[PDB]
Amino acid sequence: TPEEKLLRAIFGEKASDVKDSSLRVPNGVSGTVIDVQVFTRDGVEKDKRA
Amino acid sequence: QDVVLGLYYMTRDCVNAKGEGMVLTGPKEAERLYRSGLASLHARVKVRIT
Amino acid sequence: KPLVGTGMERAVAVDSGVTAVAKRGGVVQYVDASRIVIKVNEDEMYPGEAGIDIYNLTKYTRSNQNTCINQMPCVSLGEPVERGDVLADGPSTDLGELAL
Amino acid sequence: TEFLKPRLVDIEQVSSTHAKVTLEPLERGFGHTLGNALRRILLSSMPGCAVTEVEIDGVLHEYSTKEGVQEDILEILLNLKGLAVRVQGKDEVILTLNKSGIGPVTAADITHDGDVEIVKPQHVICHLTDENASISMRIKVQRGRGYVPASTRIHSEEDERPIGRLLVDACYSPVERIAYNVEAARVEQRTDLDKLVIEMETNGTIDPEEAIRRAATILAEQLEAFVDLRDVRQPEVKEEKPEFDPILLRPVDDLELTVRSANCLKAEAIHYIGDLVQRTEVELLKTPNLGKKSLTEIKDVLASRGLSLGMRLENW
Amino acid sequence: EFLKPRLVDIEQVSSTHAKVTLEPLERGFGHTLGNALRRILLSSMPGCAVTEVEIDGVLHEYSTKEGVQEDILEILLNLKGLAVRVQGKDEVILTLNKSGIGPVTAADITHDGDVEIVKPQHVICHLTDENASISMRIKVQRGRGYVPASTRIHSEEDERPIGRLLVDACYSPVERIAYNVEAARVEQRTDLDKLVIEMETNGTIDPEEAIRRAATILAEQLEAFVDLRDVRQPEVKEEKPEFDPILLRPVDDLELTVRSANCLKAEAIHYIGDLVQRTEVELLKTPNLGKKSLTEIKDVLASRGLSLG
Repeated sequence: TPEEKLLRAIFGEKASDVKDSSLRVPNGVSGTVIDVQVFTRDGVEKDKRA
Repeated sequence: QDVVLGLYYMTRDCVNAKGEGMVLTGPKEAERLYRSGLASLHARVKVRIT
Repeated sequence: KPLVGTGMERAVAVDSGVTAVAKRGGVVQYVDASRIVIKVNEDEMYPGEAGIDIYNLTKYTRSNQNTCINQMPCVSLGEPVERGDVLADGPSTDLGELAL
Repeated sequence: TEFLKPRLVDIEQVSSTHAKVTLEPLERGFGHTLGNALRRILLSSMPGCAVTEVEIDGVLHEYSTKEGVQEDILEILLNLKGLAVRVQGKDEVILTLNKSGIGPVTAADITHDGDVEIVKPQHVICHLTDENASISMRIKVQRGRGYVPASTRIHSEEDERPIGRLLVDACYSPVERIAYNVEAARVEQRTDLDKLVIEMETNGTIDPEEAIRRAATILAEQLEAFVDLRDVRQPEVKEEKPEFDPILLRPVDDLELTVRSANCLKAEAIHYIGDLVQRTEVELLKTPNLGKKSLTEIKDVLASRGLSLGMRLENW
Repeated sequence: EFLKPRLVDIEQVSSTHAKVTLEPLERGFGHTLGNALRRILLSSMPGCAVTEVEIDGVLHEYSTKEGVQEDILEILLNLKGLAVRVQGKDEVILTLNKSGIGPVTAADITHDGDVEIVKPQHVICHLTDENASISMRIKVQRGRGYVPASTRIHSEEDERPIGRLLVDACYSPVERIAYNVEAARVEQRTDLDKLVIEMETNGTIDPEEAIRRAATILAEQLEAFVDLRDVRQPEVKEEKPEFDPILLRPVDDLELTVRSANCLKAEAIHYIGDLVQRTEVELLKTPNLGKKSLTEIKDVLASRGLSLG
């Protein structure tokens, strides 16, 4: 919207073209993460953690 | 159910107990007697009431 | 354990697959909180390649309802065990008995 | 270790004889412990004076009737138990009532003795009819702790007394009724705290505040034998900063400075060069009639004594 | 006019079990003190207990060490049962390192001066391997009552080492308490009562200290009760006089310097009211009146709790 454009011009706020989606912990549950598994399809570049 | 049971117990009288036939000047001293352990919670007694 | 049971507790405990049960009775040679290694009795040793019996236990994995199913060793070093004895208690099991 | 001590001691005494007392915040469970102890002590063990026995000059037994009194003897017993008497010096005294004429014999008609004060002078006792209205009797007041009913004395009254001696329950404790409620209270972050509501009505003689007061007194006196931690302490340790610095002691005068300058530092609360040395520029500069000349003057003199401007030193 | 209880013989039948007797109790307070003392004893008695444990080769409560048979959780619970007595410090870090086959007893702990382990026979784990070795560091704090992990989470305070293994602190040494009132025949008296308090603890607190601590706490709260204010007061005044005395007083009453004096004078500033009402610019225009004078009048109205605005 215009006014937000005005704000971006004012402060010079480079808008990030990527939205957040991270899988955060459900509300009101607290415990220890005991294990992690990672499944990459064949072909894609395995990350270091995999 | 619990309430009614408590009242039933408290109000029921018994032929013979502690303080049979002693006369109290009012209810507040009745409570004095029961909480002081000088008479059973139910016992036939003559009290003045307004 | 239940203080007042009915006797079925052992039947159910063994029959459920969560307990670990002895196949050839013997002596507990090695016990660790992941595996039970049993030295077979010479009678029960297969003539060709009897060797010892190794039971790997299952540690906290997620059940269908999100409950934990963990097996703990019951017996101690050097204890003699017989065929059909209860090695490890599964979830909500004690010394072979059902303890809900 | 470090406990939580109660604050905000609020007391709403509707009808001075009736006192409601609210207290927070209290650690878990202490509501019932103290409510119960206090209740027990107040109720069962309180030194007081009360009517024990009375002798009627005209009738000999509690079941007979006196002519011209509509109230039966037991009725008078019940009325007189309510009489609140406070004796000062004597341990047991035997008062006599002798009254004539029509109407309700009231507490005011009691024989006026030295030590005894009747807290409720308007208590009716008996109703006397016309033209006869002659009553004389002896009411015995004795001191004791707690509550002792007549029935236990007459049970253990192997010391048989002459006829007419009507025994009465001795209600020494001045409190007629006492109760305590415990309810939820949170200290801004801790929710497991409690409020204590003590409702107490006494029989006039003693004021409620003092009732609670001496109840707690007795309990503290019982415990006193054990509690002994009564430690003392000091704020901090001595000084390691002697503010006697050998060059800074002498007075400003040694600077042989202009009058103007002097009068200005003086009027600026500067006495010894030990004050000046610890003086903010802005101050010396604002002093009216203190300009470049006067300021440079002060500065040059401080430089001559080997010192600088805006000097620093703590504790002076 | 009463008696008062004197602390008499304190029997130790076992290290854990103790009976404390009180002879000269007035009738009626037997139960009162029995109950109060029991309450305080069970509720608030300070004790020490393990607060946390750090073992190296374990990231979280649920993994398992080679060469041991207890699971990590059972080791924590057994440590929870560990009864330890520290004298001076509040937080001590004990170090346990043992190898080889055997049941790990409490005695194997690296023994520090201030620490007394009352029952070293308390088992912790069972080794099962020639080379199986455990090393751990137990942090023990003193506290009262019962504190679970979940509240302690607030006070993380850089728990950054993920190796930290938190256990709930059951800060309470007393396990069981009973009392009996029995007729206390003193050589010249009819009706006195004797209190017999039977107390069973984890074997850390001695009876006399416990009983004294309880009496202390009760004494503190009853002292708190002793005063009852009932006080009232009239103070509440009005807070806006005609013009506020600290605004009526005349400039003369301010006393500064002949210059500033004649300045206010010939400036028509006669009252500290008119004064506090005027701003800098006001005086800047007066001839021979400038920055320093005015600033002086300001530094003085500084201690006169009034500014210029």
